[PDB]
Amino acid sequence: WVVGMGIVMSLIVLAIVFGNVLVITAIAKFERLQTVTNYFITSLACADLVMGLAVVPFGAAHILMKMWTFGNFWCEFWTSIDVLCVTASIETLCVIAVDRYFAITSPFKYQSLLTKNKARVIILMVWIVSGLTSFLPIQMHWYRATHQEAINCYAEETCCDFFTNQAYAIASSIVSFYVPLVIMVFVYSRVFQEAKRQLDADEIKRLGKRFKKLDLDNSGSLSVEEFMSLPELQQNPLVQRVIDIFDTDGNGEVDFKEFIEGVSQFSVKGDKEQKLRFAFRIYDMDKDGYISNGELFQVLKMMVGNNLKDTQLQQIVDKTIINADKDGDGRISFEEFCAVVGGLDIHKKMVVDVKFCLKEHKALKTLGIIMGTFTLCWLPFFIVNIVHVIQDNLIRKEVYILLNWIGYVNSGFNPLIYCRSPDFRIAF
Amino acid sequence: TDRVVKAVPFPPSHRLTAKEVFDGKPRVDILKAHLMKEGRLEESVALRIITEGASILRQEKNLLDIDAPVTVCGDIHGQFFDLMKLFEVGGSPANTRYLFLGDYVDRGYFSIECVLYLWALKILYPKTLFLLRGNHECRHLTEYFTFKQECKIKYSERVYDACMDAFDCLPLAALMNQQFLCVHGGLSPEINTLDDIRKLDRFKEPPAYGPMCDILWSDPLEDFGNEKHFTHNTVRGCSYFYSYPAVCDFLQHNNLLSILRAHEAQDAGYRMYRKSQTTGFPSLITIFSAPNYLDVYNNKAAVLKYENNVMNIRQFNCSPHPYWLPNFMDVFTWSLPFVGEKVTEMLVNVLN
Amino acid sequence: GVQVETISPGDGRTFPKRGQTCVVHYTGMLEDGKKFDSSRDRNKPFKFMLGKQEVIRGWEEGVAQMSVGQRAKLTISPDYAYGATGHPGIIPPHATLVFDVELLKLE
Ligand SMILES: C=CC[C@@H]1/C=C(\C)C[C@H](C)C[C@H](OC)[C@H]2O[C@@](O)(C(=O)C(=O)N3CCCC[C@H]3C(=O)O[C@H](/C(C)=C/[C@@H]3CC[C@@H](O)[C@H](OC)C3)[C@H](C)[C@@H](O)CC1=O)[C@H](C)C[C@@H]2OC
Ligand SMILES: [NH3+]C[C@H](O)c1ccc(O)c(O)c1
Repeated sequence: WVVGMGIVMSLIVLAIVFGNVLVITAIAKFERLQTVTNYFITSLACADLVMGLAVVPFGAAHILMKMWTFGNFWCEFWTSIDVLCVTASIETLCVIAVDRYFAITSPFKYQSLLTKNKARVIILMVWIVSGLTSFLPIQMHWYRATHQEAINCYAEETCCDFFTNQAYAIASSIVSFYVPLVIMVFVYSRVFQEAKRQLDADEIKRLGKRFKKLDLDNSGSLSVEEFMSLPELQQNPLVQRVIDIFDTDGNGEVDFKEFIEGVSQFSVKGDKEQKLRFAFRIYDMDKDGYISNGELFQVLKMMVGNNLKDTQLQQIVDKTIINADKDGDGRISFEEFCAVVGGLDIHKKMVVDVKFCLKEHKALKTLGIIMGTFTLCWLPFFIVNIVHVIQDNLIRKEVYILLNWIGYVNSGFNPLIYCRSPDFRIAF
Repeated sequence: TDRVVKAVPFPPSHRLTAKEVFDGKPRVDILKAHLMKEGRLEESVALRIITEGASILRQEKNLLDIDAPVTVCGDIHGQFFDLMKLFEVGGSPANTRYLFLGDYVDRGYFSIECVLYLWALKILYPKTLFLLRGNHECRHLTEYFTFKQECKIKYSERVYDACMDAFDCLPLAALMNQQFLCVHGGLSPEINTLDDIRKLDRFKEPPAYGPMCDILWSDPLEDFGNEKHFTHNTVRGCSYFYSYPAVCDFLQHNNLLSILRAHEAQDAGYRMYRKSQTTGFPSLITIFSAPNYLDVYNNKAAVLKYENNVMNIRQFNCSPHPYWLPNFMDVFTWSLPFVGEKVTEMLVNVLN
Repeated sequence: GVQVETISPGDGRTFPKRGQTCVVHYTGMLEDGKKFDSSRDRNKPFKFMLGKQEVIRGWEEGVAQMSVGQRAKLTISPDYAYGATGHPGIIPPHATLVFDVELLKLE
C-alpha cells in the first residue's frame, strides 16, 4: 500500500542520514581516527549522505505520488545530482584501492610521501572530475532523443522518465561504471596477492613453529597458564597486562592470527608512534581510552609491591594527575600522555629481533567487503541498462526502477561494515 | 575506580587569582589554610606578592635596629608544616614579633610555599616581623640544590627569577636591643666595628671571599679555648673559623653581650657556647629551628625568646607532611623505563 | 668496580644466600655527597632479592659481601651503576654513586 511504501522510504532516508552523520562525527571528533584512509572514508560517507538526503526522498515522492510536480529545472538538477553521487562514490572506491596497494607494496614510501594535504587535493580532484562529468552533459541536453513522447515528457513538467539518446547511455555506463570497476577489481586482487605472499615470507613460519611448540593445550590458542609455563616468564610483574594487550578479541585466548600482530608491534624499524601507543595501553585497564586514578594506582601497586606505603603512592598519583590534566576531565588522554612523556626517548628501549611490519593488514577485509557489496548492489542495474539500450527492451519500465532502488539502498551498508570493526565499534 | 584509597585528602585543583588573597592588605588566614591543603596560586598574584615584599625589604636599613621583646628563630629550609608549628608555639605574629636569622629555601619540597607565606606575612606586618639573609639565598646554591627545579615544576621559571631578584635585597646584620648582634654566620677579619657593616651594599650576589661572604659562611671552632682567629675551615672551604679571643675582642671593643647564629644543627635545638667571664652571658649562641633535618637526623628544634632581660628557650617537635617523589618526578617518568625493560624481557624470552 | 669499607661492622656469622631477600636502609648520594634518594625519608625498609637482576649489578656484587647489621658504604662505578644511558629525571649520565646500605634482616 502507499502508506507502507512511504513509511519504508522515510525509514530508509532516516537510517542513511543518521548512519552517515554518525560516521562523519566519529571520524572527525575523536582525533585518533584521522588516517588518510579515514579521510577517504569521510569523502565516501559525504557522497552517499548527499545522495541519500537529496535524491532518495524525492525519488520516493516521484514513485509515490505518481505525478512529479516539482519542475523541469528541478528535474534536471535532481538527475544530475544522482549521476554525480554514483560516479563520485565509484571513483573514490578505486582511489582507496590504489592507496591501499601503495601502502602495502612499500610502507615507508607511502608513510613519508603522502600527507594530509595530498589527501585533500586528490579527494577534491576526483570529486570535481566526477562532478564535471555529471553536470556538463546533462545541462547541455546531450541525452534527449527524437521519439515524440520523449519530447512530450521533455515539454511536460510532470513527466521525468529518464530517456536516453541511444548514445548517452553507452558513453556514461563506460566512462563511469565499467572502467573504474575493472580497475578497482584487478588492483585490489593484486593487493590480496601481495598480502598473502608477504604473510608467509619465511619469517612468520618460524614464529608459527614456535607458537605451535608453546601451545600445550593443543586447542589452537594460548591461555595465561600456558604463558606461565616458561620458568623465567612467571616472576614478571607485568605479564598479565601484556596478555590483555594481545587479547584484542576479548575471548580470553591468544591465537596465531593476533600473536604475530602483537609481536609485530615491536620491531627494529617499527614506528615510534606504535611503541608509544603500546606503552600507553599498559595503563588502560579497561581499554576505555582514558587513564583513571584507579587504573593508574592499581597498575603501580603491582610494581612497587610494598616498598612504598599505600598513602604515599596515592598522594604522588594524585599530584601527577592534577598536574597532567590539560582539559579538566580528571583522566589523562593519549595527547596529554604524549605531552608528558616524549623526550625520554623510550621507544628505543622496546626492541625485539623480529623484522616484519604487519601494520597494513588490519584494514583489508572490511574494504574488500565494501567493494564487493558495492559491485553486487550496482552491477545488475547497469547490466539491465546495457540490455535495454537496444529497443529490444526484453522487459522494462517496471523492473528498471526496482533495480535503481536496490542501487540506492546500499548506502546504508557501509556504516554496518564499519561498526563491525572493533575501533569503530568502540568509537560509536 | 575514581579513588582506590579515599582516607587521604584531595588537593584543591583551582588556583587563586588575586581576588581572595588580597583586599591593599593581603589575607593571611585563608592563605595559610589553602597552602596547608596542598593548594596553589596563580602566577601573576605570586609575582605581585614577591614584588611587594621586595619593595618593602629594599627600604629597610642594612643593619636592622630592633626593639627588645623579640622571638629569634633559626633556619627552616623549606619545612612548611613545621613553620606553622613554630608560629603556634612562639605566639602568632598578631601579638609578638619575630626575627628570622637563617635561610629558608633549599633542601625541602615546600620552599616556594614557605617563602610566599613569609613574604605575605611581612607585607601585612611591616614593623613586627624582621627577616635576615642566609647562605642558601644565592644563584649558585639554589640552582645546585632542589629549589630551581621546584619553581620550574610548580610554577614558571619567571617566578624563580623574581624570587632571586627579591632575595638579593634582604638585610644582613639586625642589631638587637643595643646589646646583641644577630648574624646568620659569624664575624669576619675584615669587619671589626659595627659601622663596617653599615657601608657595603647587599644588593649583589655574595662573592666567594670578602666581608659579606665571611658573614654568611663562617663557622666557629668546636674547641673554644684552643692553643694559639683566622684559621680557614674545611667543612665549607669558603671562609674562616673564629676562636674565643676573636669574639671576646669584638665584644670588648664594641659594647655588646652576645652573637647569635643559625648554621650548626643542634640535637637539642640550641647551644650556648663557653661562658664569657666579663659579664656572664654566653658569647655565642647557636639556634636551629628545623626539626628532623633532612628527615633522618631525628633532632628537635628550638626557639629562643628574649624578654625582661631573660632568654628562655621553647623546645619543639616535628610534624607530618605529604610525600613528593625525589626531584619531583611524575609517575610516568618514574616507572616508564621499568615498564619497557619488563616488556622487552618477557618478549625476548617467550619468542625463544 | 664496587668496594665496601665498613663504618660500624656487626656480626659476621650470617651471609646473604642467593635465594633470600635482603632488607636495607639505603641512603644514596652522588660522588660529591649531594643526596638524591634515601629510605629514611620514608619509614620503610627496602626489600630486594638476589639472583634476579633488577638492582644495579653494583648492589648485587657489593651487598653480597656484607653480613647482618654491618653498615657499609658502597662506591658504585659507572660500569655497575646505570652506565652510559643514566636515568631520566634524577641521575646524569656517567655517574659514580655512593650508598650507605645497612643489612638488617633476611627472609
Ligand atoms: C614503579 C616502578 C619503579 C620501581 C620502583 C620501586 C620498586 C621503588 C624503589 C624504592 C626505587 C626508587 O623509587 C622511589 C628509586 O630508587 C633510586 O632512587 C635508587 O636509589 C636506586 O638507584 N636504586 C634503589 C635501590 C636499589 C638500587 C637502585 C635500583 O636498581 O633500583 C631499581 C631500578 C631503578 C632498576 C633499573 C631500572 C632501569 C634500568 O635501566 C636499570 O638497568 C641498569 C635498572 C629498582 C629497585 C627497580 O627494580 C624497581 C623500580 O624502578 C633510583 C635512582 C630510582 C628508583 O625509582 C625508579
Ligand atoms: N537514475 C540513474 C542511475 O542512478 C544512474 C547512475 C549512473 C549512471 O551513469 C546513469 O546513467 C544512471
